[PDB]
Amino acid sequence: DISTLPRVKVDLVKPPFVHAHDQVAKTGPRVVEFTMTIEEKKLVIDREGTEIHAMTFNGSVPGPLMVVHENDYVELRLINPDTNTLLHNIDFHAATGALGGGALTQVNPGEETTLRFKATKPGVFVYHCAPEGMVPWHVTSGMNGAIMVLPRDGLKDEKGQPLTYDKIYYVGEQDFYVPKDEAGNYKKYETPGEAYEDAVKAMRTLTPTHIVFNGAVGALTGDHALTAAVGERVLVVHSQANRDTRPHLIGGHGDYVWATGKFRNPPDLDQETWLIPGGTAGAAFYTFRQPGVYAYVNHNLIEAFELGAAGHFKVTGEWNDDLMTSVVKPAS
Amino acid sequence: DISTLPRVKVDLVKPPFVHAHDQVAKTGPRVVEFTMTIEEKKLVIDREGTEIHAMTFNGSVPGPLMVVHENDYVELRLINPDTNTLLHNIDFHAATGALGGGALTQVNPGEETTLRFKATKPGVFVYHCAPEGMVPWHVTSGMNGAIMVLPRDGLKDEKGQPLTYDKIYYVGEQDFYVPKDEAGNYKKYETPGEAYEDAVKAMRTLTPTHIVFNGAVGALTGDHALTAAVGERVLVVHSQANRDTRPHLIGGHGDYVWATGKFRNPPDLDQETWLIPGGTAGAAFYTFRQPGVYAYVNHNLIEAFELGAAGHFKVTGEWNDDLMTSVVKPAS
Amino acid sequence: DISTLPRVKVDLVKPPFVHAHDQVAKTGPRVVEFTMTIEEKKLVIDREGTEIHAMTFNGSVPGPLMVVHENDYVELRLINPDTNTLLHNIDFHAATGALGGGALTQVNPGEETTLRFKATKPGVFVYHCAPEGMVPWHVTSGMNGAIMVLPRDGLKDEKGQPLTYDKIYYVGEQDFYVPKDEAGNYKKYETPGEAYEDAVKAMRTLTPTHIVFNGAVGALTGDHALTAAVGERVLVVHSQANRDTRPHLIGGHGDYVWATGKFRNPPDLDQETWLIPGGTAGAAFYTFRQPGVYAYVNHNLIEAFELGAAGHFKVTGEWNDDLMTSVVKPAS
Ligand SMILES: O=N[O-]
Ligand SMILES: O=N[O-]
Ligand SMILES: O=N[O-]
Ligand SMILES: O=N[O-]
Ligand SMILES: O=N[O-]
Ligand SMILES: O=N[O-]
Ligand SMILES: O=N[O-]
Ligand SMILES: O=N[O-]
Ligand SMILES: O=N[O-]
Ligand SMILES: O=N[O-]
Ligand SMILES: O=N[O-]
Ligand SMILES: O=N[O-]
Ligand SMILES: O=N[O-]
Ligand SMILES: O=N[O-]
Ligand SMILES: O=N[O-]
Ligand SMILES: O=N[O-]
Ligand SMILES: O=N[O-]
Ligand SMILES: O=N[O-]
Ligand SMILES: [Cu+2]
Ligand SMILES: [Cu+2]
Ligand SMILES: [Cu+2]
Ligand SMILES: [Cu+2]
Ligand SMILES: [Cu+2]
Ligand SMILES: [Cu+2]
Repeated sequence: DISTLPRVKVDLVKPPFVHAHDQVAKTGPRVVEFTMTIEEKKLVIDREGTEIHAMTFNGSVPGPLMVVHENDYVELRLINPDTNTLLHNIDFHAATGALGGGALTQVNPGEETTLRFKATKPGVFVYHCAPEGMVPWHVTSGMNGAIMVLPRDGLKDEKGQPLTYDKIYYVGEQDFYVPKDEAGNYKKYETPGEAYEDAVKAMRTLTPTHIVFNGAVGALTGDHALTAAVGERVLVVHSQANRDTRPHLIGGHGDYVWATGKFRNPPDLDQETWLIPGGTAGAAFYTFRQPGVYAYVNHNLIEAFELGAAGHFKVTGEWNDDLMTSVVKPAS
Repeated sequence: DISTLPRVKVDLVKPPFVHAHDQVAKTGPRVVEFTMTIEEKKLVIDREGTEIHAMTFNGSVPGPLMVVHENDYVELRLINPDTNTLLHNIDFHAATGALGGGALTQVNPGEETTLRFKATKPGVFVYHCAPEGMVPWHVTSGMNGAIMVLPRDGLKDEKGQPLTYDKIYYVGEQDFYVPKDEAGNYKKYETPGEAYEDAVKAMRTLTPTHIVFNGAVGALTGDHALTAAVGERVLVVHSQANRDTRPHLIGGHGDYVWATGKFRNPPDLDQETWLIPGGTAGAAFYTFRQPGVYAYVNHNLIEAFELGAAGHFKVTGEWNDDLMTSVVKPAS
Repeated sequence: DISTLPRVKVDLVKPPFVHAHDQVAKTGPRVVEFTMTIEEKKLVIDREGTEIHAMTFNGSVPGPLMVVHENDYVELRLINPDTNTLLHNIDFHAATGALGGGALTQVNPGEETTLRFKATKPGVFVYHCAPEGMVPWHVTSGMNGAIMVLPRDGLKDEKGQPLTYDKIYYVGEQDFYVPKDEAGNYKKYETPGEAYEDAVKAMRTLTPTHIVFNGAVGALTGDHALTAAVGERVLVVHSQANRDTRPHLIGGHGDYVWATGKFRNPPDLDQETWLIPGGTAGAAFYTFRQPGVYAYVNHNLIEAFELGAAGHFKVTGEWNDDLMTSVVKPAS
């Protein structure tokens, strides 16, 4: 009887940060209550000032990471305020039935709904909007995020021993398809209905104009670089709701990687790069061994360095000359 | 001595259905006899009426699924009737030697041939036509299918326990490259020789115009939706002879997935989405837990919903409100 | 104390050949000394005579395969002669810290540097140039190779039993983005600075003009086909520094495949085709069972047969009619 279970309300945080949770479950199964408010908003996505009409869960691209344990119930109140213009819904890849919830969550502006589902499978999973007939438009306008369903006893390595992260980050990677005129400049539009056919045309090229982390070129750099210290264990959850990606930590590795995100499987060890298929979340665990700047990229390096799919870590601590050193510095 | 082995003749069926077979082998090794007749034919591939000249095994895109057991011999009579115009052959990825059989099976119109090979490795595998100098044209004109080589003791899970499917379906996914003029409309052609250079040009864009299941937009929908019942165990074999895909069951999972199709490996568990590389067949096993409509898609959602890579399941049975429920239906 | 370790100097060879080494380490950990000299040079990459300005390690595309054992130190002297025009560096995906070495190895023309790193993880790994702000241009101009870090006790199968190769080859796969004018012909350029914006434009299409093995269409064919004999065990290391590939041996298999290249993981068995993500090296082990010609391809068959990603093996020995035979040769 679900009404006999504890309820716990989660207050979500903006990516790449993750709401507080416990890796090993400290209670029995719970109904974990989340609320998200859909926001259609203008977003500047590149250094040139390109502005799109984004479609967001909770004001961010990606939407926030939700965290529960296996066999918890996820109860989401989804709000579509009347200041939005479009119908929206939500599909959880973690859920079973009704198109992941999408068939049960269609909300016009001015409406809300509450969905509950049992998180029966452990892993990281995509969630995304999926309105019938408009699915890729919403997804590729930023309307996607992820949920992590932890095993009740936390993560385990390939031998069944615990893996405990000290920090966790959520990198959502977004492919945008900003319509281009025949000279190659972006078009912007006066209403969503006026934009729809050229959005479809742009999407049908299968060639993103932008591929970004955390909603914009450079979002995970500078004052918003990811951080760690030498010796810290970091889990990086990475999602891509629509298109393949190949994450890579420049100067590091994925020590343990669930490339397709499902924790009942043993992780892949010692990865340089891994393939997260479109429509999937993956997770990589790494223990930092060197300080300095790292780049975290999609290792299609055109996608990374020309289209935007690159962020930074700033890592503090002691340099290990045994692992790496300049024997003779660059010189004539 | 192969002549001392039983022979069994298989009568193939049209995808997505699969000819009758036994998961666990009920006999010793056999020579399993198949016949396929090549058919070049016009096919309408989309709702707009776009018509291509398809190149088929047995009249369908994809060609039919062949099913044998490990260490059976596959003996294929391949017929190229004189009503066709082109040379064709067949390459089995399941086979060893002679370019998978392609070097031994070149048939002009009016010819036939019989190839035998030993199915030494268990898995699902692509087969496709591959005429020297014309390989991607034939493949991307629909001339590909798959073969399943079951272990003699049937499928097993990651722990070595049996997995027994109640139903099996074969989804062949086809990328087409219909030539476009500079305004973007399709060109159609008066002979295959007149079409060849612009087919090559279209292919070299690496951008399909259409990506379809079972040969056309919407083929696996409506009266031709896939079906199941709650509690049934379903294996979905999925092939892509030329280009990566990322299957996903909307509202479900791959409970056990051989993403690259080879049954000696343990399956991946609990997948949301999986990557089947171009040139591969994969297989996913799922036990349905909820009734209703599901979409089965390539989770590049542009490829699915704009280019055609989407089908449906219609599932009968009882709804489980513990797994999912609408707590508060959409309302103001 | 690293100065107490043996030093061994390796003399590299041109791909697809691999410098001599021992699978099982015959000594304790060593400092393995390599020297590479950067060469910017014109290269003809296709049958039409298309000429690019390649950026190479040691004069080849790909750069040579380096081979060490786990817990050896790699000490690379990297030389940028004053006959080159650009700044270069090197990033080893095998290494930890300083962007894989790139932050420590920036050499102007007329400079050299020596980097040392500890090869702490076994596998095959990409290395590539990565000058800040110019990364994909250098990589997609050919400035990438691979390093193999063998386990000290050599390779093992999924059950922990030895796998010993008789031959090894290194196939580097290169995506080139030769700029095209609006009629589709290649542009060539008078200086690298004059080429840079249109290189970026070409790259941003995400559509290679050429995808080649060993630096050119047809490089691994004819007198330069790969060779083997029936019964020989062959390891094929395959890298792609920038873009996904899907290798396939036509007429064979990957008997044991590390698709993402990391030897602590059990290999995948019996693969037809496997996905090597951009930014990764993979390795496939096969024992030849039939003589004749094989094609080794990227199984996007457009990429293989139209864009260049195809090579050949020529295999000597006895034909096995039990594995495959023509029962009835093509005839009316
Ligand atoms: O609790 N069974 O999903
Ligand atoms: O933080 N416990 O390993
Ligand atoms: O928004 N960070 O640069
Ligand atoms: O190419 N990735 O969907
Ligand atoms: O080494 N990362 O491009
Ligand atoms: O989902 N396996 O990483
Ligand atoms: O029966 N040996 O392939
Ligand atoms: O249908 N036997 O599990
Ligand atoms: O052909 N089924 O819609
Ligand atoms: O992008 N798949 O071949
Ligand atoms: O949840 N499938 O788009
Ligand atoms: O082929 N392994 O799924
Ligand atoms: O030797 N420790 O990397
Ligand atoms: O060559 N030893 O298996
Ligand atoms: O360079 N071999 O054809
Ligand atoms: O599509 N591969 O980067
Ligand atoms: O069978 N290889 O195209
Ligand atoms: O890296 N595992 O092949
Ligand atoms: Cu929406
Ligand atoms: Cu989805
Ligand atoms: Cu054909
Ligand atoms: Cu093939
Ligand atoms: Cu360089
Ligand atoms: Cu790199």
